[PDB]
Amino acid sequence: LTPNQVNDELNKMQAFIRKEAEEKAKEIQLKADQEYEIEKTNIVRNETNNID
Amino acid sequence: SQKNGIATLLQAEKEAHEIVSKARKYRQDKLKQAKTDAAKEIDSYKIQKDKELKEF
Amino acid sequence: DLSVRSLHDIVKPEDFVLNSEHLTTVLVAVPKSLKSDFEKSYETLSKNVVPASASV
Repeated sequence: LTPNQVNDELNKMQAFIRKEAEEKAKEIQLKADQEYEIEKTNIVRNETNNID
Repeated sequence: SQKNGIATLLQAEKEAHEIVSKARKYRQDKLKQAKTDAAKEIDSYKIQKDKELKEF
Repeated sequence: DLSVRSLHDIVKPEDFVLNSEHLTTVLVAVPKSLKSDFEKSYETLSKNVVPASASV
């Protein structure tokens, strides 16, 4: 290999590793806000009918 | 350069895994939180209805 | 002969991985005539190859 081809892959691959890390954690915590609401509403509305 | 290129990219992945792991933690927190904030709405609604029975 | 052989008397975390989250290792048995051609071409054969990992 030559010195440029070795740096060319190193910059491109480590970009991707970061991009995939960001993409997976962001999607999981994006789903965390949604899921919080489903459950807080669900527990309330079922048990509010019981109160009524 | 075998042990520098592999070692550095793999360390990057060990960091990448740790961020994903924090967002999973975040998500577990939001489930516990959800049961908690629903509990605080029931028992305030409970006594509102008990107020208007006592008024009656 | 390389058509049923893969190393497993020895195992190192810088020659083999698959317990990462992003990284794997694939072993390529390349004919000895084709050997110099493998070192030149391997990086280019697919995207996002770990730089300087090809060794015998």
